[PDB]
Amino acid sequence: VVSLAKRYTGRGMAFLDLIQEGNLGLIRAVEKFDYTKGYKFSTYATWWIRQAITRAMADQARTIRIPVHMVEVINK
DNA sequence: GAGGTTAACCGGTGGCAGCAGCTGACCACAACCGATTTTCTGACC
Repeated sequence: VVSLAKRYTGRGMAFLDLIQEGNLGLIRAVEKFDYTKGYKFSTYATWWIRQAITRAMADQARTIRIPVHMVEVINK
């Protein structure tokens, strides 16, 4: 999750917030994982980690909070 | 060589403002009348 989180430098927060959001995503994925998938755990959890990091970046991006749909159209 | 993955796109919810129709509060006014009260006039003769 450190190697996954390293691709989000310079976007609002420092690295540590991304690291801890990746830990949160790891907790959510390891709750939401099944052993009869026959899937690699990291390849499973990458979507969850990236989702958590991106939504926390959306939440804590700016001084004034902006809703995620306007964040999306700002990105667009 | 599609397997697995991936940003974005594409259904599918609950929140909210409108909003037109429905009260009743509340005023506009409008006369309108009602005691009061002067006070002038009006016959008694």
